[PDB]
Amino acid sequence: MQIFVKTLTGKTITLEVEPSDTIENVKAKIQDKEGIPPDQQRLIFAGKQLEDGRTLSDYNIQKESTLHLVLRLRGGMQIFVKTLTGKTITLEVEPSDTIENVKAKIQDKEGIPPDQQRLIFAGKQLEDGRTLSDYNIQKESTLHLVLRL
Ligand SMILES: [Cl-]
Ligand SMILES: [Zn+2]
Ligand SMILES: [Zn+2]
Ligand SMILES: [Zn+2]
Ligand SMILES: [Zn+2]
Repeated sequence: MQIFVKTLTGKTITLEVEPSDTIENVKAKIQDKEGIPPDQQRLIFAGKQLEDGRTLSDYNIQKESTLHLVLRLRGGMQIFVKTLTGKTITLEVEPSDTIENVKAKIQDKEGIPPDQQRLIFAGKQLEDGRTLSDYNIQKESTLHLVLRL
């Protein structure tokens, strides 16, 4: 019995499996071939994220089925703030946070009063009271901090 895995490079690997092989077992096989650890794997079949403890047969995964591998990451929503002198601050934020909130977080880390902070995103200077969501600031976006002293 063989199934196919569409890997993270774009390629497709073949795995020799058995109907009762768990998803956990499949993740091990992938880690052997692609060298990515099971904790990092999310396996998608026919629109369904697959569960570690269940078997191929529980999911009716038949010969020649194609599993899609997706990278799995873990961490609170973060953004970066670059300084005049190239230090990068990492911040834990939420989509609803206002720029006011973000300035309070900068004061927390670096001790700069909010009223001395100017924050820029995609060349655009941000206004407090508007949220990160309004500006389309996503996880791992980068803000630039400028100071009115
Ligand atoms: Cl086997
Ligand atoms: Zn066996
Ligand atoms: Zn917040
Ligand atoms: Zn302000
Ligand atoms: Zn990322």
